[PDB]
Amino acid sequence: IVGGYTCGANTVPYQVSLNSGYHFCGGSLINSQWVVSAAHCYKSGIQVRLGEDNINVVEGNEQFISASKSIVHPSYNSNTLNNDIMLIKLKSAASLNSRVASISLPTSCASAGTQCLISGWGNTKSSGTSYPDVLKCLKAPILSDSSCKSAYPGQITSNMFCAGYLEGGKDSCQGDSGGPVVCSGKLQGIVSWGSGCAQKNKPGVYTKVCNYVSWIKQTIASN
Amino acid sequence: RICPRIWMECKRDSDCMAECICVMGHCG
Ligand SMILES: [Ca+2]
Repeated sequence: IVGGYTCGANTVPYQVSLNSGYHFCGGSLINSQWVVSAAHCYKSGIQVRLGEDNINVVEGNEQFISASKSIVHPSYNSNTLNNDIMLIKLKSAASLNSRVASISLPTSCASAGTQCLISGWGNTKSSGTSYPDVLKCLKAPILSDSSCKSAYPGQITSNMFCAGYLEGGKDSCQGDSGGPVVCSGKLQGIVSWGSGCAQKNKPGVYTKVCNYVSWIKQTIASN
Repeated sequence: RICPRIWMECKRDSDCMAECICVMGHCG
């Protein structure tokens, strides 16, 4: 997250870290046995880490559970990143408590102008590199459809939305993929892609979760 | 360009995903 602040230990209880020997993507806990992340984050042998703040230090509230299976969306396109969503089933159910909790699925799509919360352990610099040890947070509004398409001509589909600032300076970044965009207590987005990080007129692009609610509900209940 | 926000190490541009490039050892 570039231009953000520090969330505070366990204040974003649904945030998880996908680990393959190292943190590479984020995710969102939707129920005791399921996590939603981005399809481009797929890897075999993923270990999900819940209740984390400082990813380097063991603080006592962590839960490390292996992924039992990963379902990539049937129409995911790795070239265009269309339908960039994936479901990960945990090998064992996570113990829910004050530090580990699920986030609600939306009933309707969010409108332009709505303030959302984006979080992750990704790069904190637009130029260069700096990876945080503690979870970072960013408050950003959903941008209008027109703004998004003009920023990325011919690259925005109906399953994507832009969130951020056209002035640049604040945005999600590498290492934030698969993480949550929560608006009004509901999971509206998934960190997906962008052109650089926090660049002028180049806001982040997120997977529009409201278009996948029935698919998610069906999958979770059938596996 | 289209560059996924996944953390990934690299030795050359070709190691990265989609239109991401290897900027000093990290895809971006
Ligand atoms: Ca830790």
